[PDB]
Amino acid sequence: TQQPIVTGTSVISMKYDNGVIIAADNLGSYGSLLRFNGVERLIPVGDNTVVGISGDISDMQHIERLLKDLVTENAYDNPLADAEEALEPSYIFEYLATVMYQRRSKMNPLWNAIIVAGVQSNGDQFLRYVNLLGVTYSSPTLATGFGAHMANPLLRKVVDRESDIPKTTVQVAEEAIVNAMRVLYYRDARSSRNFSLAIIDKNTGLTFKKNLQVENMKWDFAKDIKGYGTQKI
Amino acid sequence: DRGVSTFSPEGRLFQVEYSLEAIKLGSTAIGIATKEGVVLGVEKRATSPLLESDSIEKIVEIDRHIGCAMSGLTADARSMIEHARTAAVTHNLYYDEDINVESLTQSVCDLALRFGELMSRPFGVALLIAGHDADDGYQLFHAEPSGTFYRYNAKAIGSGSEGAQAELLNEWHSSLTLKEAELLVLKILKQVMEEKLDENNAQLSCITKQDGFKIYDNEKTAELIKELKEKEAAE
Amino acid sequence: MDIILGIRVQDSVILASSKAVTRGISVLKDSDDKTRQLSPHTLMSFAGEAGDTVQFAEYIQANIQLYSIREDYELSPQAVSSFVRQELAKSIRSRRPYQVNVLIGGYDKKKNKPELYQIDYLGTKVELPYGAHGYSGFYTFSLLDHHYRPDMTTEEGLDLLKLCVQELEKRMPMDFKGVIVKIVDKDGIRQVDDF
Amino acid sequence: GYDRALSIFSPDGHIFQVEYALEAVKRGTCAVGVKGKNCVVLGCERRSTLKLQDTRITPSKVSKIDSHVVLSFSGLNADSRILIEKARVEAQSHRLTLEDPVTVEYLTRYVAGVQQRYTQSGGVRPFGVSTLIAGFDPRDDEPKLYQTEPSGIYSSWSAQTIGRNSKTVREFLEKNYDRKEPPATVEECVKLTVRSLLEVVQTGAKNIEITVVKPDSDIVALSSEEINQYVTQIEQEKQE
Amino acid sequence: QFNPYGDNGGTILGIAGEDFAVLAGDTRNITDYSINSRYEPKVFDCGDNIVMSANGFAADGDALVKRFKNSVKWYHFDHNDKKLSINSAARNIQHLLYGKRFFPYYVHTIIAGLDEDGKGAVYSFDPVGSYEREQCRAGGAAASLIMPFLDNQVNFKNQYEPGTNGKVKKPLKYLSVEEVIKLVRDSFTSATERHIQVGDGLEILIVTKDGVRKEFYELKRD
Amino acid sequence: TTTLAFRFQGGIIVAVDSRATAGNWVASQTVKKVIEINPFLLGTMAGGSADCQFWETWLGSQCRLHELREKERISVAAASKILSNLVYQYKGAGLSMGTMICGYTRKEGPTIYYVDSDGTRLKGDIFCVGSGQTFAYGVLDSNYKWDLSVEDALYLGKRSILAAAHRDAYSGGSVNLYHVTEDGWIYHGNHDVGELFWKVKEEEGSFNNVIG
Amino acid sequence: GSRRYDSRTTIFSPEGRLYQVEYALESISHAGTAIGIMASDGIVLAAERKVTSTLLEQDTSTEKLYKLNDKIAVAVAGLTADAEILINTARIHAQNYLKTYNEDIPVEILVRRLSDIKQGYTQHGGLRPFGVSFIYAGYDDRYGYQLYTSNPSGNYTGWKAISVGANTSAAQTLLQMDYKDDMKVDDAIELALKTLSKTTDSSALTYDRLEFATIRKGANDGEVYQKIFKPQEIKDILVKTGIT
Amino acid sequence: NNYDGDTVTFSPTGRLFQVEYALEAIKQGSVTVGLRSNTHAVLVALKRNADELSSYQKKIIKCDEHMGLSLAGLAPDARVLSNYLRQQCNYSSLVFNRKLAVERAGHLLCDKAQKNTQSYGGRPYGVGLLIIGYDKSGAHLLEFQPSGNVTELYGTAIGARSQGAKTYLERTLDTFIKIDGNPDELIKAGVEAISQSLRDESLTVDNLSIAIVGKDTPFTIYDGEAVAKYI
Ligand SMILES: *[C@@](C)(CO)[C@](*)(O)[C@H](CC(C)C)NC(=O)[C@H](Cc1ccccc1)NC(=O)[C@H](CC(C)C)NC(=O)[C@H](CCc1ccccc1)NC(=O)CN1CCOCC1
Ligand SMILES: [Mg+2]
Repeated sequence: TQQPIVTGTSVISMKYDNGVIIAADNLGSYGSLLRFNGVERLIPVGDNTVVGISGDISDMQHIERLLKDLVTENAYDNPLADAEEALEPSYIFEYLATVMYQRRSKMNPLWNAIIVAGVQSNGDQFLRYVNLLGVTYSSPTLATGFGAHMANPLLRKVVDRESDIPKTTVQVAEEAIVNAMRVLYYRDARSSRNFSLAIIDKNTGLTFKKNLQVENMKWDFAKDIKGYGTQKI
Repeated sequence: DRGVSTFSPEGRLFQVEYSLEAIKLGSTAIGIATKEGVVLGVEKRATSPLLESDSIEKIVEIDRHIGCAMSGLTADARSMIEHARTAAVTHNLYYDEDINVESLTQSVCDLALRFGELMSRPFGVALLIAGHDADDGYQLFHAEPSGTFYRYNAKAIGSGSEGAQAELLNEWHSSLTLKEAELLVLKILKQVMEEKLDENNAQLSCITKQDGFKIYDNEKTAELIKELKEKEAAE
Repeated sequence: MDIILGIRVQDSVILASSKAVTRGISVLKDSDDKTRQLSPHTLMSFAGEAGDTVQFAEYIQANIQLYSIREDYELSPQAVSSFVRQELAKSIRSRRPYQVNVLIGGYDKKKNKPELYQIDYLGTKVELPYGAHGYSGFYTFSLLDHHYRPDMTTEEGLDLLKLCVQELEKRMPMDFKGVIVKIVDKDGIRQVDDF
Repeated sequence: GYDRALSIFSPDGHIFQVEYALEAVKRGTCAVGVKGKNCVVLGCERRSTLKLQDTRITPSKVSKIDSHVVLSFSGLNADSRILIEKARVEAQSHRLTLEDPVTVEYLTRYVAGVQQRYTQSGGVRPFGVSTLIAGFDPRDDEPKLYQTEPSGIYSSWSAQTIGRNSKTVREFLEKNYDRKEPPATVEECVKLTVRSLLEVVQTGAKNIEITVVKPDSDIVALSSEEINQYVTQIEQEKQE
Repeated sequence: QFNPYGDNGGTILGIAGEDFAVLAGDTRNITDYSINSRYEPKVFDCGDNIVMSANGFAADGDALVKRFKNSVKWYHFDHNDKKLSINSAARNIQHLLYGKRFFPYYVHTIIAGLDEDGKGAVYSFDPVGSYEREQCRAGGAAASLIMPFLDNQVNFKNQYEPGTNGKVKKPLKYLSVEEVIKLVRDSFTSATERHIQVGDGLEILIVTKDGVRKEFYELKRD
Repeated sequence: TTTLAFRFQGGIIVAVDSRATAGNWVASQTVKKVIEINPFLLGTMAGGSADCQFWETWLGSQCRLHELREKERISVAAASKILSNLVYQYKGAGLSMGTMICGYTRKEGPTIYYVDSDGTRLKGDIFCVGSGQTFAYGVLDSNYKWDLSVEDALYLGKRSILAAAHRDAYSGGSVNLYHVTEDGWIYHGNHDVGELFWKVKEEEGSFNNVIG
Repeated sequence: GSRRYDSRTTIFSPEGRLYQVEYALESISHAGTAIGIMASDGIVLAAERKVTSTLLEQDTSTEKLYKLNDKIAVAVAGLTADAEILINTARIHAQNYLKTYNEDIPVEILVRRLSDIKQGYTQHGGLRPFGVSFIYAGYDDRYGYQLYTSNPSGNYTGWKAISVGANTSAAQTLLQMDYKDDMKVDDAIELALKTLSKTTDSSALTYDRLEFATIRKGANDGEVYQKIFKPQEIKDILVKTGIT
Repeated sequence: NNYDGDTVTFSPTGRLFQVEYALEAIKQGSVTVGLRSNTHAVLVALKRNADELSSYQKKIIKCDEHMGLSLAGLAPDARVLSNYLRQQCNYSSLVFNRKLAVERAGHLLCDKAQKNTQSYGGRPYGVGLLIIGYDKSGAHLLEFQPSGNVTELYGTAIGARSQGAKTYLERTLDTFIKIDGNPDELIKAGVEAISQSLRDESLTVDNLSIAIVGKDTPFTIYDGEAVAKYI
């Protein structure tokens, strides 16, 4: 039995024709206090997978260490560690899913919501979710926390079903993700303006973008709003 | 001295090979498999005439569809039978079905090599496991203390085994009736036994799909002994 | 379970135990014998939590019978009571304690004296001329304080016991379906069939 | 824990520790069991190199396992106590779970199983004891007599003997016991038992113990004078 | 305080015919008032012509299916590639569930297939392992909506022969695979209308002696 | 649930309903509440369905092991005590079982044992167990005599379950009848309350509270 | 491994004897003789100290005779250190019984349990047996006065008069000669001393080489008293019987 | 001589005699052959009987859908080791959703056998194994020895008279390695290979045992009338 202390908010993601995109802000909240601002919540595993984590940050750092160790262990006595026997996104996910469910079953969970995004060896897009309860699911778009309530509706307008994936380019997909991050900054009280974004493409590979900022914000209309009903000045 | 789980220079486990010698000293047990059933017969061999022979229990039920005969240090067989019965009933509890004869035998043979420095020595008893299931039909298995088991059409174990086995080689064919098999066990037992064969010093049993595993009465066996003597005199 | 009584007189110990077994709003049985013979001259009645009672009684019975076979000798009522007390005294600090109260009636053959011991589930032992467990005592103790004499006969003790059962049948809320009465004396244990 | 495999096979296929345990039984004082038409009698030898003994308190050779079953033995005395204790505990445990006393066959099977376990367990030696177990099943009047030995094998006997010079008394019983007509009464059964011990014992004074078991938990041990009367009667018929 | 259980919604349905059996389930996965996935299958081919679904808390559901699939694998290894009969599977699943009697799998389990006489079979389980063979069973969030409809249309309950004064019951008969799929589709469209956790898609698994076939149909996405 | 079993001149009658509930949701109308342990032993089930089903099948495995080991069919007393000792080990853990072990043996004769999940074990001639036990008692007790015929005893058992099925909301479905003799148990059919109630009402003239 | 150095203490010889038990008995046969004699009104325990030195403190010494409880005592023959391990166990066992049943432990029950401990060391554990033989002298209300002996095998027997340790063969013959059943304590005292005096390996039996104890009902009315004799009391009883 | 009492003792020349005696048990075992191309991997095994009344001891065991082995020596030890492999393959599937690499399978068997050669009380395994499999890097063939030594090969053979088949495969190397997309021909080559180890006995219908795994072929075993094609 736990309670989360230092926490990270939404992680959002979606599939597009040639790969997957995933994003998360760089904030480590301490309750209502916006304590830490240099926190990276997207963790790449190899050159074909990115694990996005929300929830407790101490538990996130533990999971970082596990993935780091997984890469080391896979390299042992493995001549094809950088080729056919490299770590796939599906292997990394199933490992985490196993751990998450085992920890909930011992009544001592890792207080997290996790999205594993990547591309398989055969080119197939991989995107799957897992949380503290060991619950797993997959969808063209996936999001955690407030992202589930606000990002998913926006991302589903681009990719509503499977057949919409080939019709969606990386330009269109990234635009939707960046827009969703802006909306979350408007509306989530535990979000920050600074965020990271990662693209895993079957052709161009892994592209990791740091120190992005929410921009093109609409605030001007605020000057016209006066009082809460009857006030005129 | 020397380790219990030591290999000889020829590549055999000393203790397993020595336990095989103990089994050769044991009383004879014979099994024959047919398409109408499997017959199991044993030599009781009472050490003294005051001993009540009906208390000598060398043929044993494992389940309704599986029976067992033994030879060697028969006291060692008690925990093997206990395990076999539990394995059979447990499988019925987990799967609502009868357990395959081969799977039962394999479970018993897993105990065999669980000795060393687990129990202190191998078993000094060999088992003949007979039964029926829907998949492979009527079956006979010879389970050794080496952990190995062979399926047999017919098999003899104990002191008169090599002589009885040679006789079974000639007599067995694929069209034997159950009655023919019963007489054949009695015939071969009478040959290798020291004392003269009768209903009190020898015991028969069988397993059929319809009636399951049955140990024969001394009255029923006595008639089969009389039927056997008459047929040999008739030519 | 509910009503168990005990009276020690001049030459015997008399135990009375209710026959009812109730669960919920149903009397499941009206002929239940809430007692076990521990040895030829020692009898134990019991009352308390369902299941625990019989499980405890039979466990004690097995241990005393084991002792008897081992030593070819009968333990004194005092010795048996001390053994029972210790078992309950262990139990009360266990993960799940036995919730069982007992009376032990015995005839000591070496002393030629009847003996009655009252032991509760905590392991609280007392030797008494008369005893009861549960709500029964709230009626019977005051009654026996008045009518009991130490030199009474077995017949006088049974009449004294009838007086207790009558009072309980008048003032107790629950129907306990009468009692089974047993006598312990120099000749052993016997049951009164017409009570 | 001490793990050594003490009981092991030899090249010829023998377990010497089990066989040497039989030698301990052969050294022990003679014990005999004879079952009649309505009873079983257990006879036991007591060696007379021990005078100044206190027979009140000295452990008796025949032990009650329950009110309806008895156990005598030959071999190491200290070893026998361990088997008797375990048997007595199992007897009470059976009554507790099955709500019925043990059969003589069941009790024997248990004691034999304990003996067998000590032949293939690490760190232990076999029991240097063979037992004769006798009694009557609950609500049954058919007499029961069983024998066990260190290896763990057990079997039923019309009459049997164990211990030193047991081969001599077994020889006697083999010609004097008729299967078609067992000792019809208690007196006949005790006499045949005493006769058989008189082939081996020495004097019929304080050397022979006799215990008679009858149906429905009816077990009694004979005194010196009672046994001495059988000894006196047998010798007078012998001079012929 | 940490709560180890959750509710992932959805509903499942099993019907048995003469020489076939279907096991249907919606593809929607939810938590509270949010949709997690519009297509997340929860009806699985487990081998040996056995289909299985464990609806309720998805983490426990996946764990169970995973363990049973593994149980089938080891049954082959230990018993000479013998086919695991539907009745034997059912008993095995009881022990899987009851093994966690004091920390249960929070699921309604249904399996379907053919019995050893070739006839259609459906078994249903409670969370702790009690089971029963039936012609008909609905499980999950909308079980209470669908089940009474099945009683009426599959087992002809409360239906009497016209003109017989309510004396002669409508006789029981097996339904064709065409008729059964009609009932499944109508059951799920009705459930989708009136239950918020049910919708998006319907996936049916049909089991005959020839193998396991699949059929998919769209459901309302609101 | 409603289950009963009573002893009489001609052996033992055992009768049960077939309903299973989860709160007010009627989950099944076709549950088998009698477990056939061997040709001479029966077990009834009331309370938690998984608990009863699991442990009474387990009981059957223990009884089979007894007759393999002892070459003799287990006594009703010993069979009931295996179950009662088992549930006593789990006392406090939350098992929910009200069972009746019914059967015939030579040494005992016809015997019934009540066994429940708080460890109570009682020998007796009549028992009713379950949420509708009181309704069954009312009819059974008021019509019970030792000298009932096999035909009348079967009907009284059937009629007592029907009484409870009618009044108790958590009992119903159908009636399963069993008769236990010296030769073993005999099944006397599944009787749907749907048809049985009206058939009994018409023929017997009872159930006048209901609109005919 | 370590198999190489294992003596195998708990095995049978080809003749069916326990090597270590037999060799432990051989050890005990060199220990100072101890005698127990049971009379109708009490029990005597007499024991010879092992070759004494003149600078040994005699009065504050205990080697042979030990108290188990108020009603039971033991005479020791063998390794003293081994005996004390067993004595403390026996003392504890007696108190466990008293705590459980509120009655003093019957003599045989105490003897059986101590003997069962010895038996265990001969059947399992791979340890050497205890090189000790006890003479138990005690009283209870069932059998009254009782004498027992136990040895490394764990076998125990009851006696009217018995000796352990050195020269038991000669000692037992002398006891068997002069013992009779109607004997009193004061007569048994004289027999015990006379027997040691003849079987001793020393030149002459003196007070400083002896330990002596009685268990009488010689207290006031129906109760038992244990008397462990002081040096001066042994000196007097030796003069009173005319040995010195 | 004095240094063969247990596995924990080295000889003066640095030999482990108990391990060598375990190796001797393999030489007494019936012959079994392993070979592979780029697409498929094949096991062929000569089964042995007690007599004409007995069955023929099964030599081949399935470990997963993509992996299995053949045995030579103590059969119960093969059952222990195969069971361990089954669990390890299964652990890889449940935890990582990953088919166990045939190379890792070999590393795991090596380490399990080794522990039994360095501790008091235990004994070495008395069996040799030929593991075939098809994984993400194509077809594989491994040879396990109970000393711990595991070796990857194109082809090999173990058991009595295994030198005949091992020589043949050494000659045929260039031919059979290029038998791609043709199962029956790769088996024919394996059947002809094991034939070089036969003396007085020939391959009959209940004597021969074949197993195959490959690109579009799960690990399957052929016995009885299913191998009559290859005689
Ligand atoms: C009469 C009919 C009612 O008392 C009988 O007593 C029968 C006995 C027969 C069936 C053997 N008893 C029941 O029907 C019994 C009543 C009951 C319920 C819960 C606890 C104790 C007693 N019902 C059950 O056991 C049902 C049977 C199912 C519906 C086939 N099972 C449940 O209610 C299960 C398991 C309950 C449980 C017990 C112990 C630990 C965990 C769970 N519960 C659910 O399925 C929960 N729920 C059902 C509704 O859908 C959402 C999930
Ligand atoms: Mg909606």
